[PDB]
Amino acid sequence: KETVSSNSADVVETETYQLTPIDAPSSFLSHSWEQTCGTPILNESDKQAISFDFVAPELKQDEKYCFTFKGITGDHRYITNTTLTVVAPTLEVYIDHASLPSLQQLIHIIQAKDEYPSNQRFVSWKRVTVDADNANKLNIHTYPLKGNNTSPEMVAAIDEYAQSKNRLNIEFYTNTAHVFNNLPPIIQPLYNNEKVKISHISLYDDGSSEYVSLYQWKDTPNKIETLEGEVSLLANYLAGTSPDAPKGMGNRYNWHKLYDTDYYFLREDYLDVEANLHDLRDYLGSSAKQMPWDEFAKLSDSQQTLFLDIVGFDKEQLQQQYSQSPLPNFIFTGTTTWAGGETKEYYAQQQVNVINNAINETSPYYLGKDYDLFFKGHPAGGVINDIILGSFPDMINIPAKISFEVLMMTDMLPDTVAGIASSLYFTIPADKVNFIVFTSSDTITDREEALKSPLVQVMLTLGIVKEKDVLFWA
Ligand SMILES: CC(=O)N[C@@H]1[C@@H](O)[C@@H](F)[C@@](OP(=O)(O)OC[C@H]2O[C@@H](n3ccc(N)nc3=O)[C@H](O)[C@@H]2O)(C(=O)O)O[C@H]1[C@H](O)[C@H](O)CO
Ligand SMILES: [Ca+2]
Repeated sequence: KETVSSNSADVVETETYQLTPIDAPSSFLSHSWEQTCGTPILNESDKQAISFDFVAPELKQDEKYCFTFKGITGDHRYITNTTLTVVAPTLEVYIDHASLPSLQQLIHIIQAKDEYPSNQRFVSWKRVTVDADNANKLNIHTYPLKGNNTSPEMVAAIDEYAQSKNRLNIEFYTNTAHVFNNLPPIIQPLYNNEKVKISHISLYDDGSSEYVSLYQWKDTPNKIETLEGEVSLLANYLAGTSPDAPKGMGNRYNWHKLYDTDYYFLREDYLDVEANLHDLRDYLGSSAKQMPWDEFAKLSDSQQTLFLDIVGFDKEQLQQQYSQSPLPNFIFTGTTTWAGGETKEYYAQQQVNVINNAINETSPYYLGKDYDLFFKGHPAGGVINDIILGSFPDMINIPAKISFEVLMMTDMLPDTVAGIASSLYFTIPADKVNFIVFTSSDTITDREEALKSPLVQVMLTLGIVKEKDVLFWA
């Protein structure tokens, strides 16, 4: 009989990998290890060992080391071929002040802790909170933001970490709209350090704002030519040979020209359906990606439990509440206050009026059938949330602190969603969006002005709503 087993593994510099036969007996008539490629490193004594330690050296570049074990018994020959590649350590750096990028990043971190258990992670998130215990579970060190952006504390921590290593790969994960505020402060001081490589950049939309910006930019003359022309502008700024930075889209959608970059779009098809963005679609090419909504469900049960704990969402309870009554489920999305100089109570009352219209079968804006009522208040709603919830005795509360985007991520969207406009509507399937209410703002003071706004024009183009779904409350 002959058995041949093969495997490969990355070994981080200075870490240990145990070479051992794969699925073989513990004892042999004869046996040997030999090294078949890579700089000689096998010790003479280990040739007759069954298992022994490979300690990864510190190198100027990655290198593969190949080892073959041969073991013979009376009726069976066992061969194990193991290829070890010595790699630089990887530091993963996460920066976000919103919700959606942080939530996507958290899923990635949970996966990556299992796939890359040696990697250190530095995390600066404004909305998602990782406590000390969960942080240790995920090899996370948390750092504050400076306002909304990368802190000097984080920059110095990365500098120190880099200094401590023979070589370093850095992976960045951040918010697409604010990439230029977050990455250059880290990239610039490391730029001339040849042992440090920015190995990957992952950029995530945070919501509607990236689409409004694209909408406002789509008719700009010669816009891709201008983008191309600003690549060197970004490059020289990062290299610290010029103080001039690209303005606008040039500091946002040129990263893939300089680094291995993925742009995760919440609605990648916007680049398809909006004809004046076909040129940007082509310019980004394979770097443009669709943000996935189903990765949570592919996590293991224990991993799902960890995600839920960190984001503060009792999914099991909401599942139970959805099933309390056999009616389909409606979530009203609340807001805070808006323009007009009215009292807090006025803003709560207007939202109560909206719900009353929604559940009134004689109203033109009736949801269309009977639903069980659920309330997702704005996190900053305060007493407004209490007033609204208290106005509907059988309405079930979904804790306002939870980012609404957690529901779409965990496949916990209800049958229908309606209420005050928010970025959260950009990640709800059209079939689940009932109506959206726009309130008085500096740019919107009636329904006609709402319909003509960039935000609504984008949602119409994307099919999130039709005009009949767009409502106004002063
Ligand atoms: C153009 C403009 O002024 N945009 C602002 C925006 O800069 C920000 F100020 C905010 O952002 P807004 O997208 O409403 O909400 C931000 C985040 O809050 C959470 N959320 C909100 C409501 C809710 N019922 N459950 C939730 O969970 C979601 O995570 C969401 O992504 C805000 O008040 O924080 O309000 C909007 C608009 O003034 C508002 O949308 C008009 O209705
Ligand atoms: Ca129900």
